[PDB]
Amino acid sequence: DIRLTQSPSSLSASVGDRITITCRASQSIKDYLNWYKHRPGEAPKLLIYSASKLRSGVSSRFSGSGYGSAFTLTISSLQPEDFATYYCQESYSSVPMYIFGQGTKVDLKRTVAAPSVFIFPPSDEQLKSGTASVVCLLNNFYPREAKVQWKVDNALQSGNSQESVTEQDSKDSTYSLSSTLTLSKADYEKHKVYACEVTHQGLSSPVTKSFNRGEC
Amino acid sequence: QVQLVQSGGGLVKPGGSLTLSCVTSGFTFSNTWMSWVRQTPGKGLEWVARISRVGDGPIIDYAAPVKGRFIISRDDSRNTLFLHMNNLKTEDTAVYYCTADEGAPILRFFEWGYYNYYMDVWGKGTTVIVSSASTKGPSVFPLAPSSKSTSGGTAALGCLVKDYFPEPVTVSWNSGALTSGVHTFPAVLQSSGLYSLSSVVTVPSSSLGTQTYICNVNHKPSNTKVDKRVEPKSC
Amino acid sequence: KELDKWASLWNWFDITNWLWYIRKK
Repeated sequence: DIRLTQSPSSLSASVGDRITITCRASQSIKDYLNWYKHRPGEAPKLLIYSASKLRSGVSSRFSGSGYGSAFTLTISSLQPEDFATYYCQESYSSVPMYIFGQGTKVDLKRTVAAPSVFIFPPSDEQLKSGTASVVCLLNNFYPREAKVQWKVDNALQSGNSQESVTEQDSKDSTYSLSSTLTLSKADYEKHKVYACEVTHQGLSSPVTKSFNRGEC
Repeated sequence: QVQLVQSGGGLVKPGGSLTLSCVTSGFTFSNTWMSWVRQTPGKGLEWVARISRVGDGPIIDYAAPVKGRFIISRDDSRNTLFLHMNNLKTEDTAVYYCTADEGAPILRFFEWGYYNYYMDVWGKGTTVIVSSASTKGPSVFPLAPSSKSTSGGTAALGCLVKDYFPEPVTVSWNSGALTSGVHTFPAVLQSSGLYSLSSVVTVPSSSLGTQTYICNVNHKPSNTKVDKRVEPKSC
Repeated sequence: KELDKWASLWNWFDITNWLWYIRKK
């Protein structure tokens, strides 16, 4: 049982900045660590291997250091070409596990923007089909992290909805999120209030948008 | 110049089998260790298996969740790495990466014999989707604007493209004339094995009642094409 | 072409196994 925890899981920065991703390990692994970069539209790329050895072809801006259970990855002068996710990987386990960290998303820094929360009830077209989907929209917010909870007559819904998040907008550099709660027509008809509770750094307190089925 | 051409990824039903292939070039394939790595969209990276040179045994190692179902093999005469996937399960849905590996020998005396194993070159990846569904066109439902989707002088509306298979699907608004403020979200694969996505657009609330709003959906795999008008609703 | 029948390859795994054979002497 050898685990790897990266810190931060996601932090912002601007072009020409110095960032330090940290990879904490549950056990001492000496220098059996490697760093990778992955952009969603291309293949992953090796950056640092064996703790602090730069792979040939990677620019000198990337640097790695550490020995034992903690390590680091520094990127002096942040370039726009490297806004992506970074993973650390260990190879110390006698059992070939090759554990990867959870990842660290490097984001374009921006002023805090709270999400505009919207909710849409199901349509009669879908109800005639026997299903009911409620969608909650969080529009143009920053930073990425945002939590959505569904409540039907104050009952928290767990495992019957799904989210989808957009890539950082090229113009305003914000995010948007869509979440869909799907119920059967029968289950939808035997409840009244449907609510979407949103928490986000830009919200002083949680925001809840809801509607009454009988009135909408 | 090194490249890793991947193929063999696509759709498959639970319990089915599939074989991925990775044709290499630009380096001595027969002298290089190879591995498979997979990524489920929304999660991180997970090493799958590795295979060494044929002369080394070969030495083969599998990750726990795939041991007994996946088989890694290689054909030196054709520079091809293989991954035979059997008894596939919904948890196997992921992007699968081909990798050429290297080992950094440890030069410390008491560590002579040990090495640091890393993935030197990655392929572009191949998608494997495990679903029971067959080709099915979407149902396009309206996300009607109302007071519960308005913030001051800005209203939100959209279309819900639900229960279609497989990817992809295209969405536009007013035949491509409406592009500012649109947000087409990545589709989600539901527990039913069917996809669903959302497309929204924020407009000035004063434009409601005057401007017509239509979402143009096209799902070529099923030859289904729909234009859906969305109108205000009281809420 | 392979003019030498006895032509074979050598990689990092040969190094590691050799350094191990030496530690055990």
